[PDB]
Amino acid sequence: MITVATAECFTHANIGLTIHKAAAGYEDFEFKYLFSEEDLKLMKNVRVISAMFVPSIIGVEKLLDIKLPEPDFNYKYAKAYSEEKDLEVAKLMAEGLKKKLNVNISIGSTAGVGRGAICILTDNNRYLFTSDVYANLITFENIKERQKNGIEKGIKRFLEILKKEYF
Amino acid sequence: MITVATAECFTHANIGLTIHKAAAGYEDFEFKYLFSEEDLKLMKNVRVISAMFVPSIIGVEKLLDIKLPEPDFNYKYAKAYSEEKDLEVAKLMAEGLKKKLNVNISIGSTAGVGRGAICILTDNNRYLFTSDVYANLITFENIKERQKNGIEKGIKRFLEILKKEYF
Repeated sequence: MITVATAECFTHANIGLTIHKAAAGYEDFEFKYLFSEEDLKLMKNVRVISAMFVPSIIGVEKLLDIKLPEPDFNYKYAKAYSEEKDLEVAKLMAEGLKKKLNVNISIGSTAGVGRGAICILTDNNRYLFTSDVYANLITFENIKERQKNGIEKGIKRFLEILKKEYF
Repeated sequence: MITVATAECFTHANIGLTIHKAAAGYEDFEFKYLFSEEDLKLMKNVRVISAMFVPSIIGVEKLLDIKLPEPDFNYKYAKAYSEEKDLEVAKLMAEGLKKKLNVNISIGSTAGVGRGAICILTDNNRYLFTSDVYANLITFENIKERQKNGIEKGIKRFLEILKKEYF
């Protein structure tokens, strides 16, 4: 099977949970609209090993045996980075997760202040993009919209990548 | 902070995600209805370190450095146990988490065929309970009802335990 794992913060593990639901053939799920019927057939060849929500630096670091940069902001509930460090962390987590779990495709996501970042790392390439929504984890400005767009864009890109590289 | 981590399978990391959204003061989230305003004030003192959806044995094993029993059924997308091993695995994962991440409260959940199991392990005690719903991960029979019941029961027990032990 094509194995996937994720380490997600702003998208709340829903990239990986959607991939799982699609792969396991759930009849209805929140972001099913992103998958064509043919996509849903392709998805049955995918297995999710883990989808982790990892808001804390110490959690990411201990679970993946990596080191993250210091947060840019004081915030109790989650590591809070500017967009530059979110882009760096999404790559650090995707890379660490791929190594930890030996999966075909690893996904990292993080967003603090700004548009956040999603990294999709396959056996062949590393993709890294922001979301399309500027938001602020601390003030909650646009946070739900950023989470939604991050999950939609992460899934849309995952599907494109999966088809390009594996089908 | 009172730190929490979860390793969830049938509840799709939503016990730990609900704890996080309550703790971080989200004004709307799916299971917010389970919390009073006073419970939400207490929750501000909780931090989630990680909430992981870990359907794979090899996933769980590699992330938490534990060994899980062999599945009772063949199933491609997740480890599939009957009740006896679900109850063992919820406890093994809560114990593993608590060791790997050194949290105050760890929560394990798993359900294959049967009612599933949730373990809440605190600094002082271990709680282990089935959901109320018999379901089957492979056939999808009652899966969604069991998921929702497990989340609600998990969160309700977590709030009882948190109050009894920490407030």
